[PDB]
Amino acid sequence: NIYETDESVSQYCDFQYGEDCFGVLNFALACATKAIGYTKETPKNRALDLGCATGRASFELARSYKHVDGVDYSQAFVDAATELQKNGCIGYSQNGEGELKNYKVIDREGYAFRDSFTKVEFFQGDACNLTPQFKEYDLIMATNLIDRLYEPRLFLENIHKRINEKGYLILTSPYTWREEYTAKKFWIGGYVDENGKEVSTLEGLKEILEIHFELVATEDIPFVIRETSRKFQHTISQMSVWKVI
Amino acid sequence: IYETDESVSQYCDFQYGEDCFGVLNFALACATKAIGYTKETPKNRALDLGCATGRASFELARSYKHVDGVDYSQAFVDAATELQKNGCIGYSQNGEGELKNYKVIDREGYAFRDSFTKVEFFQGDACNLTPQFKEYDLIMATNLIDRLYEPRLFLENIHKRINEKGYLILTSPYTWREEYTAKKFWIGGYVDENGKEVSTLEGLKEILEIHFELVATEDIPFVIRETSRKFQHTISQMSVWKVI
Ligand SMILES: C[S@@+](CC[C@H](N)C(=O)[O-])C[C@H]1O[C@@H](n2cnc3c(N)ncnc32)[C@H](O)[C@@H]1O
Ligand SMILES: C[S@@+](CC[C@H](N)C(=O)[O-])C[C@H]1O[C@@H](n2cnc3c(N)ncnc32)[C@H](O)[C@@H]1O
Repeated sequence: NIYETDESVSQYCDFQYGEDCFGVLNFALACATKAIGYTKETPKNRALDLGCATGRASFELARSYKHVDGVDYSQAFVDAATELQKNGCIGYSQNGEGELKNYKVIDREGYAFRDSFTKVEFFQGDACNLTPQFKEYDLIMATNLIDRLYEPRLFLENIHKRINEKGYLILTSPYTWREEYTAKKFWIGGYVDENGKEVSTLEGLKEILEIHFELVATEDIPFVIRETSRKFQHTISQMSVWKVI
Repeated sequence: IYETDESVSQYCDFQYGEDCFGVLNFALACATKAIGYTKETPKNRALDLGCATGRASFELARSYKHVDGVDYSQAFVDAATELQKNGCIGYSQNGEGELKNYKVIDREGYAFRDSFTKVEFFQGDACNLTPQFKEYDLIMATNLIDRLYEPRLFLENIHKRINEKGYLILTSPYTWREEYTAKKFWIGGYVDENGKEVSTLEGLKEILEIHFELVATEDIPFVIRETSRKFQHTISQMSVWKVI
């Protein structure tokens, strides 16, 4: 699992807690902020940050929610988030030219979320088969998760059972389906079906989710993730907001 | 309708498609900067080494009497030659997943249409250039050195192909990787045996200052599309070298 490697841990520490690039705002804060707004009429007792990686969006959701669970399949990601939460700091290696690295520190006390980090709990877990304790959520937010899932339907077709009535499921994805993560037969979109029609992922999401959800809003949210000091990925993820029916 | 493949299509889109995120076309920017740095040189012969689908060759032909564009990839060379000859090529832009958007490049849609007959495209290797590729007032090799297995083989001899007072202009984001370059051949981006970090610009000075003077450096951004929603946004460093 690439998500268990230290380079991957360092990459997501930088993306989630490092400095903004090319004028693009921090992605985890943008998503959590937009998610809180979309759910402003809800009780805001329990939220789930699914695929939380190094946990930045869990901390941000906890500024508004009474309890936040951060879940990720990578134990390495979970350890890093927990270490920052409990020790108050974590270090990471920022990439430079070639193999060169720059040591950086993330200080929990340098961020506004320092007022709410005890309302978070991080767990290792599988989004496609969550254990029963992860239930009764007002909000379930899964940013850039579905196109990394071995079988996205296992999560999507069942997630409504974990959300309270009038609760929300908020997804984002750039829809970068790849066989290294998901067999083509399981791509939600980005394929030509057996009748020569082009299936968009949002269409495939409507088909799965409109059984139990109403689609409330979509919006494009850019993000930049560093690869080296000179090479970056600059991506436009699509957020979709679903209200339990 | 000449049709290009995915690798060629990516460079077709990158070199001839629309500007992404407000970033100026990379090939035009590099050629324009090269022209600016060489304004007191003769303007007879320019080599665009690693020219891919040839946009910078066309752009350099607006100022030089003759421009050679050379690339290792025959497929890249044929795309450029086709756009030069027939005036149009088609390519497959990537969208979501496997979905593709077909696009057409029209030679007459660009200002370099006034100079395209002054370019010749060839297949060739920067580390083993044929002897006819000589007597250049300018050799421009953008984003090439960190794609070479042994870049020093190209760099230590290249002054032989450049006229007196001529220029060597390089760009690179210095993304040294063992899949392209043997670690022992990395010009920078590594820790030497004494624990000191070697910068690629310094490695370049060590190789090139035998026969060149470093005149200028400048950061140039570019955006290359990978899908409809995913793009690589990179800052390449241009270095400008005048032959002694
Ligand atoms: C592209 S990253 C997105 C991370 C974070 N949500 C963000 O937006 O930056 C995908 C994340 O999903 C996690 N993940 C992948 N498959 C998973 C699964 N089956 N269950 C839970 N998390 C998973 C990965 O470990 C990784 O942290
Ligand atoms: C990263 S692309 C840069 C292309 C273009 N100059 C630009 O700036 O976008 C590297 C290019 O160099 C070419 N190339 C790779 N190895 C080469 C070699 N040994 N000799 C000549 N061209 C080579 C590749 O085919 C490709 O077109």
